[PDB]
Amino acid sequence: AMRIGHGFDVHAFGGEGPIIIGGVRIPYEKGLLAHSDGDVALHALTDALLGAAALGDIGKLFPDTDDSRELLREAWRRIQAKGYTLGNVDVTIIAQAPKMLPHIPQMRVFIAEDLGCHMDEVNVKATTTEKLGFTGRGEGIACEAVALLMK
Amino acid sequence: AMRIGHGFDVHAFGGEGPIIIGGVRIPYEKGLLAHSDGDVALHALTDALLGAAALGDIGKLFPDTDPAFKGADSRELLREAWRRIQAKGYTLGNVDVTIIAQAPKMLPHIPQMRVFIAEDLGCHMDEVNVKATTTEKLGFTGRGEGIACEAVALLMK
Amino acid sequence: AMRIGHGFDVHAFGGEGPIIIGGVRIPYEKGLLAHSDGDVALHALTDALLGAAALGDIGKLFPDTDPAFKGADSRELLREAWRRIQAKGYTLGNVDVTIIAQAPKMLPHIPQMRVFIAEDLGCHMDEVNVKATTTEKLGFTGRGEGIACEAVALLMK
Ligand SMILES: [Mg+2]
Ligand SMILES: [Mg+2]
Ligand SMILES: [Mg+2]
Ligand SMILES: [Mg+2]
Repeated sequence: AMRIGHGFDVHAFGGEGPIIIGGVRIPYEKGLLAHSDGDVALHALTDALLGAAALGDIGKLFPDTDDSRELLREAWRRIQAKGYTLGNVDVTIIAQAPKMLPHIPQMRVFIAEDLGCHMDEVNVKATTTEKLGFTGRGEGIACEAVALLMK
Repeated sequence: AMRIGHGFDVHAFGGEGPIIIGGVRIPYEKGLLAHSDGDVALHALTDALLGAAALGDIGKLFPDTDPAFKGADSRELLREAWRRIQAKGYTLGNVDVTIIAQAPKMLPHIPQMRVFIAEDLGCHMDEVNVKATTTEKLGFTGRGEGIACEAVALLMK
Repeated sequence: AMRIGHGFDVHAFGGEGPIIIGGVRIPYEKGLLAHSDGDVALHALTDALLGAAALGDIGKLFPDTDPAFKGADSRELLREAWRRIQAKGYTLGNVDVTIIAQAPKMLPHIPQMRVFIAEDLGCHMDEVNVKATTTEKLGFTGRGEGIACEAVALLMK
């Protein structure tokens, strides 16, 4: 038995940079507004994983009301507690700028660390909306993730 | 033999509430403009399921230009799709749904959405996940113009 | 040994049509602005396949800065990605694609898209699904500023 999940997160630019994405500080004119560290890749990743496990989402488990890497780790703990193991993950950063490609190899390493898995089971990509939409206008950054879990 | 599918849908706000999402009537100051009842979550889910089964999409099965679907219950649409998918030899692995909305708050309603989806797919609640996420006031969902939903589905032959 | 991947692309409209989506030339009052042919569907699909294979993305493999890709047939880019993926020991499970557009109408063209993709991947077209979905006049797609597409892919070792 195997399970699929999907996650999506967005944070708005504000304040001064750098931004943290996939656990990597990327220098930029602007920072990202958030309650946590605003790591849109790790949030989206975490929700895909919880979603595959039918454990809900970060919103339910970790209320903004009541850091991302730790949220990921705590989510994974619970998910492994349920008998699941990693199949793979794939992540899609949607952003006009800054350039992500230089920082992506390091993000894989970090995610692999956090999920206790091999780097070849983690992929991360960047894609632009060609100046369209709120990401295109540089109002914020969005990220999507998918995950496959095996029981 | 496993198969994957992805779905995506959007409806604009207009009219008076409530809205219908994941089958649940949620109070809100506005309704959703739609040919059907406007259930973005069930639409996205139906497309993910049809996509995994390579049976096209809801635009093909349930076109808005057809007046027979006016006011349609999206749970009956889901059930109709799922009948075709099961006839084609498939059983459910799992589904994960991601509602994208600034408002109204969805988390209180997610448990009853899971109940309805699990009933409609004849599966256990443990194979249905629904999540809600905001765009932090950005974009059309952030400006409160409409609501989007995505879904992924895994099927087994 | 299954693997999932996800892809997403966008191009902006400009000039006159036709556009090229899923390898098919579709008449439209507007064309797409892109270094390559602008095929958002095949780009998204290619990224999903590369993502399942932990091989990166098309921004890395086929950069707009490289004059070799000026006017590239996006099917060639797909095939070249697929050859790299197959050299890694992956086989196709299935793919599902989601075109996000206000217009033009995609449904008439989807059967040819599926023929093209199936041929390009060496697979049966029962393993390929393509869907279209509107944002109902919302957002950049809704306002007719561009087209988006998403894809998911499942591979096996
Ligand atoms: Mg968020
Ligand atoms: Mg998406
Ligand atoms: Mg729709
Ligand atoms: Mg692109």
